[PDB]
Amino acid sequence: DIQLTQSPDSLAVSLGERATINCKSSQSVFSRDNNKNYLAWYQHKSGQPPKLLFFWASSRESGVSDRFSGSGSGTDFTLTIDNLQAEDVALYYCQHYFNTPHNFGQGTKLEIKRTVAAPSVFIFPPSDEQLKSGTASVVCLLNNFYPREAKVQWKVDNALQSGNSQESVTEQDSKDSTYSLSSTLTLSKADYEKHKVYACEVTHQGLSSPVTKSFNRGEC
Amino acid sequence: QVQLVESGPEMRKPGESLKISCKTSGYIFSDYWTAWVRQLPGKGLQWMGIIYSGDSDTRYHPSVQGHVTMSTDSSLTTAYLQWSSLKASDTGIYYCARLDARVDAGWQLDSWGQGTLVTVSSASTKGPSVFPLAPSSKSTSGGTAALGCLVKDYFPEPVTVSWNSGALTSGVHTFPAVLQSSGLYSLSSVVTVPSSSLGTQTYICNVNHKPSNTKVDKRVEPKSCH
Repeated sequence: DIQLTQSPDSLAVSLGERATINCKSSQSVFSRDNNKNYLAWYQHKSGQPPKLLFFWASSRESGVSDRFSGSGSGTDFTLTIDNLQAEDVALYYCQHYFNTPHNFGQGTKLEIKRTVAAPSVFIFPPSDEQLKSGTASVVCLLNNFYPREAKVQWKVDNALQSGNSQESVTEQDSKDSTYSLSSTLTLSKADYEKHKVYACEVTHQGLSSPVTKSFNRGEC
Repeated sequence: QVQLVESGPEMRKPGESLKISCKTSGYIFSDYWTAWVRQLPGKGLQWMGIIYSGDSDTRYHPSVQGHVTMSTDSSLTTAYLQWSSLKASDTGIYYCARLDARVDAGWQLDSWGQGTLVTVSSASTKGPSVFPLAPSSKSTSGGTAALGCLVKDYFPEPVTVSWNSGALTSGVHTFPAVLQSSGLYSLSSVVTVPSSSLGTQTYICNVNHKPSNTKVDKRVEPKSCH
C-alpha cells in the first residue's frame, strides 16, 4: 500500500506569481520496466467534479493550460502553476496508480492573493410572509471583500446582541478572488416587534471605521 | 459526448439498503473500468475501488471491502455502488469516474460523475420554507441593488438554487448552509443587479430539495409601502 503526502497543506499565492505544490510518495512509483512514473494530478474547483491535469507525472491532459506543468520522478513530484490566474483557485490532488489501492494525496488548498477590497454592505428586514409564520429573520450581506477576515455585529436599539445570529462565508470567487458573507439574526415575531432599530455593524481591514447598515421596523 | 451521470441525492435511515447508479454514455463501456471515489469532510478523496463490466472483475480498497459492493449493468452501460446496511457515518459525497482498461493505458481518472450526496440519518426529512429578500433602499447603493432568497428549515442537504431557471448566474452567491440549533439547515442565495432595471427585470429564485421532492419558485419583488 503506497501513500502520498502533499506539501504545503494550504498555499496563498498572488495573481501573476508562481504556485508550487509538492507530492511525496511513501515508496517509488517509478517503473524501470516502462520508464514511467505512475502518478497523476487533479484539480477540484468548488461545485465541480474533479478534473484530470497530468498523468505519467508530466504528460498534460488535452485542454489543460500550458501554464500548468508536472515534474518530478521516483518519490518526489511537483505541480507548477505559472502566471497564476483567478480561475486557478481550487483543491489540488496527486494520485498514484502504481498498485492497488490507487491512493490520492490529502489535497492542497490553493488560495489567491489579490488587492484589499472592502465589503459592500446590505440589510434585509424580514418578509411579511415569514412574519405571518411567527418568526423574523434579519439578513445582513457583506459582498465581495478581500481578505477573508471580516466581522459582523448586530445591534438592536443600539444594544449589542449575542446568541441569536449565525453566519456563513462563501468559497473564494473564481473571477474576482473575493469572499462574501451572510449573517442572519433570528427572533420570534413577538421579540422583533418589541424593538425599532435593527443594525448590522461591519469591520474589515479595507475600512478605516466600522460600517453600519440599519433600518427602522415599520418604516415602509 | 463522454458522460457519467450519477443518481440524485439520497436520504436513508441507518440499517436501510441503498444502491446508487452511474449511467455512462458517449464511449464504449467495455473499453473502460469504473471507479468509485468518496469525498472526505473538508478535503480529501478516497479511492474506493474499480469494476470492469467485461467479467465483473473487481479491486476494492482494503478498508471498504465487504461493506460496499460494486456492480454493473453492461446492457445499461451503468455502474452501481451498494450498501446492504447503512450507517450514519456513511454520509457523504460519492463520485464515479472512468478509467482506461486498454492495454497501453495508465489508470488515471479522466472523466468524472457529478457526485451523489448520500445522507444517512434517523432524523426526519423536511422541505424548506422559501422567503424573499426584497431589494429596497437598504440594499441598494452606488447603482447596485442586492436581492435574494432565504431558504430556511430543511433537512437533509442539499438544497439547489438557481435564478431565472439558470439564465441569471453572474453576481450570484449561494452561501454554505448553516446548521440551526433545531438540527435544521438554512441558507441564503443573493444576487447583485443594476438598481436602474428593477422596474423592468424579473427575478425568480428556483429552489430544489430533492430529498423532500420540494420545488419552489419565488418571485422576488422590490419592496413598496402599504
